[PDB]
Amino acid sequence: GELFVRPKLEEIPPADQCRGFFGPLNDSLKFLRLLDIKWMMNR
Amino acid sequence: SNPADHFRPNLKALTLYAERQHYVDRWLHVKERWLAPWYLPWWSPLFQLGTWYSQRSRNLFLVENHLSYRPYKFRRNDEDRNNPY
Amino acid sequence: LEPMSTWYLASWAMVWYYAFFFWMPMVWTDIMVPSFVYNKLPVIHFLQEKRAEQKLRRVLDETY
Amino acid sequence: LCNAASKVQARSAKKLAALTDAGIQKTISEHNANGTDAAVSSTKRYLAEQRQLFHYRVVRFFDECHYIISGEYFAQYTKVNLIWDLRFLTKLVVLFLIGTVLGRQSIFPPIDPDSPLVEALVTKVNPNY
Amino acid sequence: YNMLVFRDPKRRPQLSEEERAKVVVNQAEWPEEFKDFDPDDPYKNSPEIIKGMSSWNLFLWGVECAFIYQFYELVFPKSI
Amino acid sequence: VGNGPTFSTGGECMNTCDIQNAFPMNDRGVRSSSPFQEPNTAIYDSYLAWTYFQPMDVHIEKLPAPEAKYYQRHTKKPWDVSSTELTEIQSRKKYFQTLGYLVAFIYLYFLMPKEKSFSGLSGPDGHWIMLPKGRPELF
Amino acid sequence: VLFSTYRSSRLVSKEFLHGPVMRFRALGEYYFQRAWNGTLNWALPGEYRLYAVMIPFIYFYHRWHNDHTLDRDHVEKAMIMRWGGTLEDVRKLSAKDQLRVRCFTDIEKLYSAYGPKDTYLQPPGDTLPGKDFYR
Amino acid sequence: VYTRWKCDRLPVFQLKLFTQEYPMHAAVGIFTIIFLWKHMSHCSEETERKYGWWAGYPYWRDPIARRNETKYKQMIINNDVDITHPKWTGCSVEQLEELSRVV
Amino acid sequence: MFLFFFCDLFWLRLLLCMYYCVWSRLCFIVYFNCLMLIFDFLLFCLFDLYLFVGLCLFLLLWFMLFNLYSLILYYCITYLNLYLLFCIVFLLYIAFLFLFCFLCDFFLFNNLLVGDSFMDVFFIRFLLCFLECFSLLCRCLSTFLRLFCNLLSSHFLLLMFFDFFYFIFVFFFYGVFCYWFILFIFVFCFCLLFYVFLYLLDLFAAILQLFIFCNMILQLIMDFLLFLLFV
Amino acid sequence: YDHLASWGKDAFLRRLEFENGPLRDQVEAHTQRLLAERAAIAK
Amino acid sequence: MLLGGFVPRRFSQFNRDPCWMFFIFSVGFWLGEYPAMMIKYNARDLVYDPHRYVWSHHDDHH
Ligand SMILES: CCCCCCCCCCCCCCCCCC(=O)OC[C@H](COP(=O)([O-])OCC(O)COP(=O)([O-])OC[C@@H](COC(=O)CCCCCCCCCCCCCCCCC)OC(=O)CCCCCCCCCCCCCCCCC)OC(=O)CCCCCCCCCCCCCCCCC
Ligand SMILES: CCCCCCCCCCCCCCCCCC(=O)OC[C@H](COP(=O)([O-])OCC(O)COP(=O)([O-])OC[C@@H](COC(=O)CCCCCCCCCCCCCCCCC)OC(=O)CCCCCCCCCCCCCCCCC)OC(=O)CCCCCCCCCCCCCCCCC
Ligand SMILES: CCCCCCCCCCCCCCCCCC(=O)OC[C@H](COP(=O)([O-])OCC(O)COP(=O)([O-])OC[C@@H](COC(=O)CCCCCCCCCCCCCCCCC)OC(=O)CCCCCCCCCCCCCCCCC)OC(=O)CCCCCCCCCCCCCCCCC
Ligand SMILES: CCCCCCCCCCCCCCCCCC(=O)OC[C@H](COP(=O)([O-])OCC(O)COP(=O)([O-])OC[C@@H](COC(=O)CCCCCCCCCCCCCCCCC)OC(=O)CCCCCCCCCCCCCCCCC)OC(=O)CCCCCCCCCCCCCCCCC
Ligand SMILES: CCCCCCCCCCCCCCCCCC(=O)OC[C@H](COP(=O)([O-])OCC[N+](C)(C)C)OC(=O)CCCCCCCCCCCCCCCCC
Ligand SMILES: CCCCCCCCCCCCCCCCCC(=O)OC[C@H](COP(=O)([O-])OCC[N+](C)(C)C)OC(=O)CCCCCCCCCCCCCCCCC
Ligand SMILES: CCCCCCCC/C=C/CCCCCCCC(=O)OC[C@H](COP(=O)(O)OCCN)OC(=O)CCCCCCC/C=C/CCCCCCCC
Ligand SMILES: CCCCCCCC/C=C\CCCCCCCC(=O)O[C@H](COC(=O)CCCCCCC/C=C/CCCCCCCC)COP(=O)(O)OCCN
Repeated sequence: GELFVRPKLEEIPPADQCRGFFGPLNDSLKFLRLLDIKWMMNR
Repeated sequence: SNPADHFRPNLKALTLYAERQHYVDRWLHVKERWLAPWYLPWWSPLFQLGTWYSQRSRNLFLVENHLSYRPYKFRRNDEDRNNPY
Repeated sequence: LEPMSTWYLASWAMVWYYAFFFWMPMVWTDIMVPSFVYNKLPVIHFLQEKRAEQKLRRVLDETY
Repeated sequence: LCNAASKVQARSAKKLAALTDAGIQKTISEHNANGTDAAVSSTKRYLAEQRQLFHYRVVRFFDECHYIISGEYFAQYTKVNLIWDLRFLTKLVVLFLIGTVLGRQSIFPPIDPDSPLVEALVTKVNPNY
Repeated sequence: YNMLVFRDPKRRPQLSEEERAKVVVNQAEWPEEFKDFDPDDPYKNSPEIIKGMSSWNLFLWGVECAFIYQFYELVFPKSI
Repeated sequence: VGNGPTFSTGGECMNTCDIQNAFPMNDRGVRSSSPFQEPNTAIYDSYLAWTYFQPMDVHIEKLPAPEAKYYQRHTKKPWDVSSTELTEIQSRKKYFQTLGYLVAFIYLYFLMPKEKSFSGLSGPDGHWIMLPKGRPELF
Repeated sequence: VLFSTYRSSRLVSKEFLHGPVMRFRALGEYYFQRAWNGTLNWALPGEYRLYAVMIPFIYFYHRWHNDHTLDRDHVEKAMIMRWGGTLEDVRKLSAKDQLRVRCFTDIEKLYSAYGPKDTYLQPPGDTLPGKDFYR
Repeated sequence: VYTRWKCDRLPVFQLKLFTQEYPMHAAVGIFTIIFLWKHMSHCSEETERKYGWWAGYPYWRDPIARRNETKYKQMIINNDVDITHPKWTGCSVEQLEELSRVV
Repeated sequence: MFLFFFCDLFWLRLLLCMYYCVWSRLCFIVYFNCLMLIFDFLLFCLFDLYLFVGLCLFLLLWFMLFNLYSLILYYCITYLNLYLLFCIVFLLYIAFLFLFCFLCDFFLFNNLLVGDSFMDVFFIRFLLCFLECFSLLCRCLSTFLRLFCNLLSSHFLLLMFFDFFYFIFVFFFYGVFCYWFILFIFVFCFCLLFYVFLYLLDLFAAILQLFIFCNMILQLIMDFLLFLLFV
Repeated sequence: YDHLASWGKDAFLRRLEFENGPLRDQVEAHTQRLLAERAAIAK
Repeated sequence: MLLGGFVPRRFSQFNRDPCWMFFIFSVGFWLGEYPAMMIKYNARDLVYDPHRYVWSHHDDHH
């Protein structure tokens, strides 16, 4: 529809804010980010 | 039935038949004749375009190991569902 | 129904493929582009007349 | 049953008044004044003229035959004459076919006794027809 | 008027009533084909393409051709 | 006056078309059917309106012939083909194409038999092609 | 160098067959190059007389082809199947008999879905030959 | 001035049209043509009998059998095929002669 | 198997050669929208958005020469086959789709993921993306199916009605000379009315179907066009 | 268009020349007067 | 597009243009072929084929 402008480096939220299937995969669960498809979709 | 028969091409002139084996072999002979000369090296893109895909497809056919039976492509009768032969 | 058939589909489709690859260029060069050029002619004539009048007007306006 | 009759009469009267032919209007007025029928008078005049022109037709036929036989007709032959002759040929063919059908008094040829179609005649639903 | 889906084109008037009223009509200058010209019947006096060939004659010619087409095999049948 | 055609219109009314300004308007208020100035242009009303121009005998003050220097441009190139020459070429080509199509139409609809007849009295039943020849080792 | 890619490389003179070509173009242009002959996508012209001439001609030649090339096959099949199953058997009949058979086929065509069904369904007790007559 | 449609001859314009104007469409069309002739270019004898004839298959002369007979006769005569070979018959020549004398 | 046959356009080809050896203006186009994609001025597209005009015009001419003239009795629609129409629509639709895909701009497909960030990505947005990707191919299939079915149904109806009219006209006209003549005249008038109505309906429907056929292709093209604003 | 001269003018072409020729004003006046008279008679 | 051309006002005027002359000839053929079929196919001497029950298209298509 309309033109798409890529976000700036400062406009991209941090990875820790993203949520997985059950909950955020923060510290001690970072390596589970690779396996959680929903977390990757949300990211 | 009769109304359905109105929906056919009205200018059919001639029908020719040819076996897949025969014209495939003739095409291969033509391809060999044109790709044989020395002035067309095997590493040229033209030669590989002519040969590689055909080789790959034939290899895929040879490697096939299917648990089901594929009826012959050119049977005399392929309209009977309960007779694959 | 032959419209639902496939036993001579390739030869049947050759009619469309011949129309697309061999007859469309002839219709393109002989019928379509000529008609659209004919449609173009009047507006281009009008605009070029206006451009010539503009040139003459500018020629006159620079005199003093 | 009466309104329809009145409407038809009115329509035909309007159409009769509409025509702008001096001769037709004059004849209609004269016959209306005298109370006679114009159409029947026209028919009688036509038949009288045709009765008096029979030998004119014969003379014209012989003159036309001489004109055709002498070759003068083909000397000035044009495309219009070709069109007329094609029309003439078509009428001749259709008349020959109609004459054959009337002569045998049947649309189709009659079936011979030795033909295998005799059964069809025997198994007619209505022998009267 | 119409003949089936074919409608007779009609020329749009271009003169105003004031200008039109001042026009003097002189049919003596008109062609013989168009005298007492009627928009509802402009071809009433138009000449025939072939003298003596009526529309009914052509219609009947077609009817006779159809009869020949359907009846020729009844008089001159042919074998398979 | 003659019976020849004029600048093509496409069946369009120029008083309501999208390029109407390109067509001059005369005193009567009817836009021309062509880029030229037309005194007797008219509009006819069928299901759709269409503009018509009737050729007529009219005298126009003819400016004298200029010199060839001021209107001739000798920039012709080998690829260039003029519209007159193109019309000639296309006329001849279409004449021959029309004759060929006429012969094809007559043969197709009046002489060519349909293949695979039930009785076998007309048309071919088909046959095999590309059969091997002189290859005993093939069998 | 062998053949030119440009249409300007002429193969004939400008005056070759000028007369016949001009007659052909006169035939084409007289009715088509007119203001009221505005086509719809080049297929439907505006001139009424083009319809009046071309619809009958198209129907006529299509009908001739259908009657003499397409329906003839069905007619011959009916004749062969109903009178012996062989062409020689049909030819053993006379032209009049063949005419009768072909006209009955025409009757069947004209009824089609609305005619009586006794033309192809044998009523019980009918004495005419059945399907196993020639078998 | 130069234009492809007016200056080039028809074959040249055809190549230009399908190479610099509609190359993807030409590619897809060629793809589909290859597919059709690879998978939709065969018809069995039974299919021909069911649907291959305008008025129906004329069993009373069996044109398919005649066509195949001509095909096989031509192949045998041209390729010098010995149809009496044991592989075709499944038995030796002497056994074939014995069968001929028996029947 | 190789069948040799000919199209039913040879007379029309002859007429085209006769009547188009000289130039003529074209002012009426069945699908005019292929020529006017942009309606707001100062908007322009870097994509070749007018590439479809030539194919559209040729397709309209071809389909009109076949479908419109098929109303004449015994005229044959030579291409009337389901899979042949599938091939035609496949060519056009897949060619344009591959033109957009060869662009190698993945952001062009961002709009396939329907919805906003509020909607759950896996259970709502992804399923909508699946359905939309399915809907593109279904649009291709529906286009060709609609074109095939409309022609087939219209001509079946015409054939059946013509057969009925022939039957009653030939085998029941004698009632004009009988005492039940009014019934036959009523039936005959009804048949004439239905005849005219069917012909008008088919004439309108053929052109409408061609319009819709071209509109589907142009809609495919328009779904992926992006317009810049002149400054 | 000399090659068309032999064809002449048909009825429709003659009508167009008559209505749109130098006598166009007279024909227009006559036609409009006749139509007005017929409309008045109809009412 | 049905924009214009010669349009006969009534039957009698069809002979004022060659194209409409051909049209009225064709209309004559069209309408006159029906009476011919009435006469031919409702004839008294028309007889159904005795072997009509030997074979029918209904057998073949079934
Ligand atoms: C199998 C073999 C069998 C063989 C059997 C034997 C064969 C015969 C052998 C000889 C026998 C002895 C001789 C007998 C001769 C009799 C005839 C005779 O002399 O005639 C002269 C006689 C006039 O003589 P006249 O009185 O001295 O005349 C004085 C002037 O000369 C007057 O001059 P004119 O200027 O008036 O000239 C014109 C005049 C003279 O024209 C003629 O001479 C005509 C031709 C004469 C011969 C006719 C023979 C008829 C025999 C039967 C039919 C055979 C086919 C005939 C084909 C004719 C084609 C034109 O025209 C007419 O006569 C017109 C008649 C038709 C009138 C039409 C009006 C219809 C109105 C309907 C309105 C309905 C509204 C309902 C509303 C309801 C609301 C609830 O005319 C007639 O008798 C006319 C008879 C017409 C009968 C037609 C019947 C057709 C079939 C029924 C209709 C079916 C279709 C339509 C149905 C529609 C639904 C309702
Ligand atoms: C400066 C010199 C002055 C000399 C003055 C001389 C004056 C006197 C006259 C001289 C004598 C006459 C000269 C010829 C006149 C021809 C007619 C004419 O005037 O035309 C107008 C025009 C006159 O020339 P121009 O206007 O001055 O210049 C033309 C432009 O420069 C360029 O034109 P364009 O590019 O715009 O268009 C050319 C062409 C487009 O270009 C081509 O078509 C050329 C390429 C075509 C190739 C087709 C074959 C491909 C096969 C596959 C590939 C095979 C590869 C094999 C490899 C090796 C294998 C070992 O356009 C067309 O196709 C449309 C026109 C078609 C004409 C209609 C043809 C049929 C007429 C039938 C009438 C009779 C019916 C039957 C009657 C029966 C009665 C009972 O000529 C042409 O347009 C040329 C047409 C050429 C068509 C060739 C078609 C050949 C088809 C048969 C092939 C047979 C192969 C057999 C192989 C067997 C193997 C077993
Ligand atoms: C001397 C010529 C060059 C010699 C060779 C040179 C060196 C090699 C060149 C490149 C070879 C490519 C190899 C394959 C690459 C991948 C594609 C693929 O899968 O291919 C499958 C298969 C090849 O098989 P393969 O993979 O090599 O291995 C064999 C397998 O065992 C088979 O397994 P299968 O199950 O796939 O087998 C089924 C069947 C499957 O076969 C097919 O599906 C055949 C499809 C043909 C496609 C044609 C493409 C061009 C279309 C142009 C537009 C036409 C529009 C419609 C016109 C209709 C009316 C004519 O395969 C065959 O039997 C192959 C036979 C191929 C014969 C090709 C003959 C072309 C004739 C063109 C006629 C044009 C007439 C225009 C007249 C106009 C006049 C104005 O088909 C093709 O590759 C077809 C395209 C071949 C193009 C060859 C080069 C250009 C054409 C040169 C000859 C021109 C003759 C003109 C005669 C004019 C007479 C008037
Ligand atoms: C064994 C029996 C024989 C058969 C052998 C066959 C071998 C097959 C090999 C295997 C092939 C496998 C694949 C087959 C797939 C088929 C698919 C198919 O049919 O699709 C439907 C599809 C239907 O297309 P369409 O929409 O009908 O349009 C195509 C039409 O051709 C119309 O389209 P168009 O109008 O757009 O075309 C352009 C047209 C533009 O318009 C024109 O040029 C107008 C003319 C049109 C001609 C073409 C139409 C043909 C009409 C029917 C036949 C006409 C009468 C023939 C009379 C025969 C009498 C026995 O220009 C031309 O046609 C250029 C050629 C012009 C020739 C002019 C010759 C003039 C000679 C003058 C001589 C004067 C001598 C004077 C001496 C004086 C001495 C004192 O067909 C095609 O697309 C073409 C399929 C062709 C595939 C290639 C086949 C291989 C080549 C075979 C050539 C055989 C030559 C030897 C025959 C000898 C007699 C027995
Ligand atoms: C009565 C039954 C009715 C059934 C009706 C069923 C529907 C029929 C519909 C027919 C009409 C519509 C057809 C639309 C088109 C369909 C297209 C399609 O599916 O075709 C697929 C088919 C697939 O081909 P294939 O079937 O030969 O696949 C080979 C795969 N093996 C070897 C494993 C068997 O495509 C073709 O037929 C064309 C193949 C040649 C052209 C492409 C060559 C390049 C390939 C690139 C990848 C591989 C090589 C490496 C890269 C390149 C290196 C140089
Ligand atoms: C833009 C809109 C265009 C609308 C055009 C409207 C045309 C109106 C036609 C009125 C009736 C015409 C009757 C013709 C009779 C012919 C003789 C005959 O027997 O026919 C009977 C035939 C069939 O009648 P039938 O079915 O009763 O036949 C009976 C025959 N038996 C019993 C054996 C089965 O009539 C028709 O089929 C006529 C249908 C016409 C429908 C309109 C077609 C329009 C599309 C084609 C346009 C062509 C223009 C080409 C111009 C040049 C192009 C470059
Ligand atoms: C390149 C050939 C090299 C070998 C020598 C072969 C000579 C064979 C004898 C030829 C005698 C007749 C020649 C007639 C004139 C030919 C003129 C010509 O080539 O015109 C091409 C002209 C097309 O013209 P345009 O495309 O418009 O463009 C032309 C200008 N750019 O083609 C035609 O019209 C066809 C003319 C064919 C003539 C015959 C050609 C024969 C060629 C044979 C080569 C093979 C070797 C033969 C050896 C013969 C030994 C006895
Ligand atoms: C040599 C001919 C003489 C002509 C004289 C005709 C006089 C007839 C007067 C009575 C007619 C009505 C009779 C009513 C019953 C008819 C039944 C019927 O169909 O009869 C057929 C005869 O029918 C025909 O062959 C003719 C049918 C109708 C012919 C129509 C004639 C032309 C009509 C032109 C129409 C054009 C438009 C005009 C409109 C005007 C009216 C609205 C024979 O019947 P069977 O032998 O028992 O059955 C055969 C099946 N085994």
